[PDB]
Amino acid sequence: GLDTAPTNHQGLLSWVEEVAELTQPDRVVFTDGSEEEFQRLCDQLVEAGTFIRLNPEKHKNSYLALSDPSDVARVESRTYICSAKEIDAGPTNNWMDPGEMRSIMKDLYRGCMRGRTMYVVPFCMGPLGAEDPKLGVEITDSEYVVVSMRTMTRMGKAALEKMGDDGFFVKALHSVGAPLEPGQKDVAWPCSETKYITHFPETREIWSYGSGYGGNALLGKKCYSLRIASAMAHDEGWLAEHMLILKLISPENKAYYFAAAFPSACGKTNLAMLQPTIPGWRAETLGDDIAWMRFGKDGRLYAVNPEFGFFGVAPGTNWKSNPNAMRTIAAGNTVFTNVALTDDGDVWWEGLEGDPQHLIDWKGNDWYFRETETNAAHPNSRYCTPMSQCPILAPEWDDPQGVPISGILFGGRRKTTVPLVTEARDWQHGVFIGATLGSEQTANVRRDPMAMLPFLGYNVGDYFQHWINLGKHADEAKLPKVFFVNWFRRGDDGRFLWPGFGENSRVLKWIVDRIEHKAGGATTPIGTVPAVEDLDLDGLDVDAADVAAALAVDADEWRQELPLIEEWLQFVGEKLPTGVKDEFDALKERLG
Ligand SMILES: Nc1nc2c(ncn2[C@@H]2O[C@H](COP(=O)(O)OP(=O)(O)O)[C@@H](O)[C@H]2O)c(=O)[nH]1
Ligand SMILES: [Mg+2]
Repeated sequence: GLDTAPTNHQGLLSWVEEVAELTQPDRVVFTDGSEEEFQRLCDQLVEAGTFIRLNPEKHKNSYLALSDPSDVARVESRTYICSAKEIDAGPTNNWMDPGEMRSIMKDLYRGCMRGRTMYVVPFCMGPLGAEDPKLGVEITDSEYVVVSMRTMTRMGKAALEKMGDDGFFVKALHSVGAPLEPGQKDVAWPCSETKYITHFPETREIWSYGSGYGGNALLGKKCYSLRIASAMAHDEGWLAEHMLILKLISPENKAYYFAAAFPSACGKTNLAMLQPTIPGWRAETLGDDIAWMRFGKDGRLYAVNPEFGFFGVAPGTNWKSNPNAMRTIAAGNTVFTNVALTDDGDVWWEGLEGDPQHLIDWKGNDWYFRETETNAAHPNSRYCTPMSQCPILAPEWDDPQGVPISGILFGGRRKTTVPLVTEARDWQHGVFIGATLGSEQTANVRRDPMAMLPFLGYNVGDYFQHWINLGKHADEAKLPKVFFVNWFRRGDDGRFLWPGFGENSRVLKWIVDRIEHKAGGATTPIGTVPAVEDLDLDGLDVDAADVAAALAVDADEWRQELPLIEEWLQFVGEKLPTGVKDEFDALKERLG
């Protein structure tokens, strides 16, 4: 194909050929990450009809893209961990023999890139200055993928450079699975009814076929950053996690970094862009999705965000509820996927301010206030925006040695039973709280271990073991304290006991105070939990009885919880570590 490519990495140069020969594109193109390229690609995408260019008074350099109603997220059921032995995928994952899967996908790939450009998209996960940065190359026939990868990863010339002549990298292959015939006119959003998102842990490879959407197609965002990364983590001494990285800044003038793993729809994005409500506190973000954490030479755990932009859910995002998010998209350079077009070339979505009377919806049809029965924006529609535009981005965001983590937080939605905040008794108890994370639920109480249920690249039980092991072998003075929060406990009339949002900084305050040995906490069966007295309520219009209710550890309710933990633990099967059963036994012993 077109190989006058700017590299002497033979291994790469082979692989590109081998793939081209199988997929039969018209040309191969290597992407460089330049502004100049970005515009070409956006122009080609606007000509194709995939992108609409937004009215540029209102938004610098921003676009709207509408997908086929058939690839719109997801497809965890078409997502596979193809390790050699089935046990090393484990019961949270979909497995298939690797040889059987190669057969299926080599068939699928044969001639799939036909009447289309094959982009070779190199990229770096993590800051770029690192000694041994974690790099990858995504081949894809989708331009939308190229553009989106430019914001979400450090893409192009720089990463290609970091690879040398023989530097290792993750081989990541994508196709939309819609080959053209030589006459044929394309569609705005090519995809297929057949979809596979396949992860090969031992060879550190991702094969994606069939979808052009999100985490099925932008291969760094979950395929690399959690699935392959976690497997790397296992083998190499670190942790790849579904965590926001928050930097909380006290009245003067200390920085505390937190890592928090909530499942999606439970509040990562809010907590990561928290505006504290107590005078003198600031907050800055390093990330709101993925945290890579390693132990420092002395002797702490350091976090880095492997990504380079935000890929947020649009619906419900607004100036009241997330103005930091909003200022970030205002700076433009943004691609909106499946939101609505306003009468004057702007974008809108349910929850945004205004009440436009007419819209063109995400299917391209006319939409009307108090009339059309469907949402104007797709309810999982997205924005894709550079991290560097975020006004509260912490200055250490591009810093390869990371930030020391003081606390690690786990949580989800629980209407009952789980208090607003609980501190772990120790590392091994910490892992068990993570390991047992429950959220209601569905797609009524789902277990979603460290908010990683759909993202583990290997067996859950071994993943827990890995967590225990990194703790056993470290100075417990220097480990992060672990906490378990719940913003969502409800009273008898069904209102929230806790107001949450901004005011969650009160809970973070207690966590800091606890680190600076200056707040109290009762020992309870599930861990240490503050009395209302122990929390800074000054300035808050809320009933102290509500707050104590949020804080209750009720022996009866937790007795009801133990069989659900147990089922879940049985479901984890033969790799369930002793530590976790020990902690389960302990929790049971203290509840009687
Ligand atoms: N009651 C309550 N709801 C919250 C809180 N934080 C987030 N939410 C709700 O959870 C949903 C969005 O959380 P988001 O930050 O988008 O979660 P993410 O999907 O985990 O990033 C919205 O419906 C929010 O209003 C909170 O502290 N209290
Ligand atoms: Mg949930």
